[PDB]
Amino acid sequence: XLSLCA
Repeated sequence: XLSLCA
């Protein structure tokens, strides 16, 4: 996500 979906 915002962190992994980087």
